Amino acid sequence: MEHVAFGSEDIENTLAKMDDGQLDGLAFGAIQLDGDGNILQYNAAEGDITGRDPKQVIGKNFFKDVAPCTDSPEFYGKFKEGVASGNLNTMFEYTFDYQMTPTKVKVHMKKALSGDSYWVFVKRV
Repeated sequence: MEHVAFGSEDIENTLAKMDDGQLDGLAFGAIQLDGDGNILQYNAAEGDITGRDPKQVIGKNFFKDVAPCTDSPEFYGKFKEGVASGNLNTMFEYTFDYQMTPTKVKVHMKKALSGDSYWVFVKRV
């Protein structure tokens, strides 16, 4: 297991070193998005949480295709405000409920160290 705590203030630095294999080692869900919301990486843990196969969702749009739950002012609206501003660091609870058992999660979105990408980190609550 890669030893990184959900919500760590320097998480973006830590994760900058990780390849997709090392990301699968994390104790929580992790998704990397571009500024348009397309999925760049998606880890083994998120898959546990949501049922989705990671390999298959890479390249799809998270807000339009993969995760309609999140197309709302409360989730997407926060994301897009962050991309436009060039800063984002927010943490909230949410329920995922598209084609799955409604599952309550804590979400943390943060801008990545890298140019124009963003992290969504997810854990059960």
